[PDB]
Amino acid sequence: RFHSFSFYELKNVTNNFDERPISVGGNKMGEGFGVVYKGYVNNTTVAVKKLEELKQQFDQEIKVMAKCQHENLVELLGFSSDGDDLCLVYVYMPNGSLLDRLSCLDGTPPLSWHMRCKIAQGAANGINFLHENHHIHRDIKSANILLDEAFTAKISDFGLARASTVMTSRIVGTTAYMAPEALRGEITPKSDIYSFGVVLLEIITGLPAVDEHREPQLLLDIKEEIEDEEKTIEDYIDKKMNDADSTSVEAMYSVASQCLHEKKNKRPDIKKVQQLLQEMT
Ligand SMILES: CNC(=O)c1cnc(Nc2ccc3ncsc3c2)cc1N[C@H](CO)Cc1ccccc1
Repeated sequence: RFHSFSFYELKNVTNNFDERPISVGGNKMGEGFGVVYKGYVNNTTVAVKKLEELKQQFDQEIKVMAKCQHENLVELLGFSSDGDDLCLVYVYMPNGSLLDRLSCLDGTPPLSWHMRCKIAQGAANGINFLHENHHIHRDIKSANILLDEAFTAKISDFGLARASTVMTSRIVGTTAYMAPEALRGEITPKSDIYSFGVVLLEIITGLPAVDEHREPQLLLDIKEEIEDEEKTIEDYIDKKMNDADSTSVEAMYSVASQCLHEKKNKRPDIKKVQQLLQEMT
């Protein structure tokens, strides 16, 4: 299903894996462990990720991507087996990550509430496809929600994904986004819902999940500040938008709040998350 790319072709298309940043006219876009490069395969802009348990994540990415094709999931175009390093070739996402756009990285305009709602719905549609096809992402975060030309949400990074409550040694994921049970080693699609709840807070507030120079350092702690009636979600709403109405903001917050139940069985399933997000608009 995928194009097997030659290592010489990938070296050629990335200007010999030019490590200089894009900003400076280089090909390095980021750093997923390995470096992500901008490439041109004929007239097509691509993203080339040049990478023991790394070969496991490489195989898992191809395996999951072969089985999963959806409007709200990134597309793997091919890979490279021959040559010095393992490479993964993806479709270029012109608007990068939701994290980058929420942070207005490189002077991009803030996302409107209207775009944020479409992104929240799209990401939820992508998680629903994964859960319907018995996959647990395990690393749902704003950096893993990529954005195309129409700002369509595309879930990325399937290297840590697991088939679907089992427990494991070797706990993986991003702490600021992880459910309590996932931090304990449990493998459940219910952990993906918790991480999506944190993403919804990042969407409402424009705040990153973790900031060492902030009080509270962790975004999920704002839920407790709001719950303990110290503050309201209105005091946290991203100020970089002109179209956020109180009713739809509270509706998104109620969905995030439900996602963020510390008790995995009290959290809604992705299908309930989709329904509540569609009712919101
Ligand atoms: C302005 N546009 C971009 O910067 C951009 C364009 N296409 C991308 N494609 C793509 C699609 C699936 C995928 N799966 C794994 S890496 C990967 C890449 C990613 C992009 N940004 C991303 C986020 O900043 C770079 C990136 C940096 C560090 C780690 C991983 C990715």
